[PDB]
Amino acid sequence: MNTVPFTSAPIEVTIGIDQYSFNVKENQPFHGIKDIPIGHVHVIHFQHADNSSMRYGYWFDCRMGNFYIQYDPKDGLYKMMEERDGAKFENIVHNFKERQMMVSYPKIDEDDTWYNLTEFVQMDKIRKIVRKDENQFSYVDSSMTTVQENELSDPAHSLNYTVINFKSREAIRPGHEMEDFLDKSYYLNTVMLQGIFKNSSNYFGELQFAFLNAMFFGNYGSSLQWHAMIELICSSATVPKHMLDKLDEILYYQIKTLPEQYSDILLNERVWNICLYSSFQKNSLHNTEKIMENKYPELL
Amino acid sequence: GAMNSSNYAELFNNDIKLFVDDTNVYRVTVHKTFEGNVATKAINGCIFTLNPKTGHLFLKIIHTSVWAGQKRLSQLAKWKTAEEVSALVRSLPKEEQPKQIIVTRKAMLDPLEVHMLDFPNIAIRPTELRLPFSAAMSIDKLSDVVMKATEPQMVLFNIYDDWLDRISSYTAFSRLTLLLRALKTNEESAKMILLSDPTITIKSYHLWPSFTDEQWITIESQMRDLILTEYGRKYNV
Ligand SMILES: Clc1ccc(C2=CCNCC2)cc1
Repeated sequence: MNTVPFTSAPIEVTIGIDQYSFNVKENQPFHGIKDIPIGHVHVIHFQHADNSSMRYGYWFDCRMGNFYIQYDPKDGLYKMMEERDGAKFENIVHNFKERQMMVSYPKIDEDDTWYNLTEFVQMDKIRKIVRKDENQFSYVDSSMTTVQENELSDPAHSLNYTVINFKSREAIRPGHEMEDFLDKSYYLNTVMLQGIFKNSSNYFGELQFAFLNAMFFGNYGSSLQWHAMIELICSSATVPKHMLDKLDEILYYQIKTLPEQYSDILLNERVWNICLYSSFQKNSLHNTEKIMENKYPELL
Repeated sequence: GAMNSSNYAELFNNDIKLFVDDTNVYRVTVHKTFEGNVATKAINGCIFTLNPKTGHLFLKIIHTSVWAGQKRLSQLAKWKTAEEVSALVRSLPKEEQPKQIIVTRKAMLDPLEVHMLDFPNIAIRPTELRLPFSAAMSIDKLSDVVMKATEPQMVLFNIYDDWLDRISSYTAFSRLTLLLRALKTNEESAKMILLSDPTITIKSYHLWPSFTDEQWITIESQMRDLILTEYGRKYNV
């Protein structure tokens, strides 16, 4: 069980940790979060009371270093940092725990929601999508744009998701124009799985990161990405049975975790009616179809 | 973007463009089976590809053999249009390739756009206009070459005959549409008009009679009367 301590909380902020969140008051005594389950990536994120503009946050894996949060009054945000001095870090945490100034990462033990959302996500792959190599952790915020969004403008601050475009040449074999455009199996299986992702887990990892980034930060590119990765599967007639089943679970937990008041913007009407009711896989997402109908029949 | 009555003169500027209409690409004769069911029998069709500035018609003939053993013919026909249209462009010299292609039906957009991925500088565009190009098969010479074909075939026409010698493209296109609209609304009367007088004749290299200027005026009025006509008979006005 690891800890992300905080120097201080100088400004009123709502704090987020994986799917949880709590309100911290201006200079309230608060020195971090304890009891973080080792073994998963984690995200810790922020929405100032004053400027609800800009949700931001940091992906991190406690197995990859000692990380703490310190407010930077010049740039105006809570910044994640690494302590290299392994023994200096223990004494700081122990002092804050003995004074009981940390909130406990509140895992109920029947609950695998976080595992189920982060199944295939790996810090190593996050860092390629978000490039900032001097840091073991990865900053994300709402305004960041994707590589495909910049081709349609600062390259350093981009999300490098895998570009998918259905009306492209990567995607469409000469002379199969119709076959490949109505049945994306070529693109999914040969281009993306075999050529680029190598396996279905790397694909699912980008897919899951894409949705979380959209959910937690309101990153539009992230959402466009997640929708795109779904549609490509659902519009492919030849998809391994194990992927269809895996995808029905992933989606199920994503749709389960979405804030209800946020569904009118986060979910694209066209993509979902198409996947659920018209695509090759209209009959392959039983649990995702079920929850979408119990809980969001309106969009449909 | 799309094409409507505001940017209507853009057709006749000096950017090369083509209209593609797919209405007559897939044509059938729904009939009864011995079992009292209904079956289709396909007959030859054509892709109607037109340069509105020059009047050149690239009439690709679609032989019923292309449909043999295929499924979902309506949808295939749109992909078959797009493939033939892209082949036509590819065969053209660069300096003759269009800068736009405007489809008369929004469902050709994606098929063409996929076939033309290699031509990024060519804009595939829809239109809001209710153009009557579907009636291109009420033109005897055109219907004749299509039904006689025994194989795929591309035949060239000037759909304006010689009109450009005397009038501008704008006016010629307007004559054309007026004429096809009338064929679309009441084919029989539209044709009685065109051929009531046996002294007027269709030149061998033409599709329309050789009307004097004053005769085209008498014809053009009778066609408007008809279109205003059938609009009453149909709307009881
Ligand atoms: Cl994460 C996120 C999801 C969607 C948006 C939208 C943008 C445009 N109108 C659809 C919704 C913005 C952010």
